[PDB]
Amino acid sequence: GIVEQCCTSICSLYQLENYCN
Amino acid sequence: FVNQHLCGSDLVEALYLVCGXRGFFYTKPT
Repeated sequence: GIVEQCCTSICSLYQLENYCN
Repeated sequence: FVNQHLCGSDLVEALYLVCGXRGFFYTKPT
């Protein structure tokens, strides 16, 4: 999930914006 | 943002600012 994706490696707030209803 | 690691709350806290609210999908159960 977005966790390891952001835990095993850092992601980008831009991508997180894609997890906002 | 440098070292943009999001584990545990950082995952919901980060999404809390990226979404600013309106709920978010910090996780995803079955």
